[PDB]
Amino acid sequence: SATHIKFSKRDEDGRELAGATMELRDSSGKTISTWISDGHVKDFYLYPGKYTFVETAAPDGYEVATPIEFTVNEDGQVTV
Amino acid sequence: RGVPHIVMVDAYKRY
Repeated sequence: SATHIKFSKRDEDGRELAGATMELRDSSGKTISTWISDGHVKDFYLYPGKYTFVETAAPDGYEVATPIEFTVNEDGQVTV
Repeated sequence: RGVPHIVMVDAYKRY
């Protein structure tokens, strides 16, 4: 079954940041979702697997972050 | 409760 996670794109001051072009990819290279961050946390439901959050572009004035890999385990545990 | 929070930080460009 699927596991609930939340993704937050923030600035250096701990505040949610709008305007980043984001994607979520699985270990086989399939794109699960693409979106533009909107200044709020974004929920996902994901089946077990290895995934990567990848920033395609940052809002004007910000640096692109390194991708974040994580694993959703068979039992709902998520490891970063 | 207990939903994992995955946080990606966008640093400022020097300008």
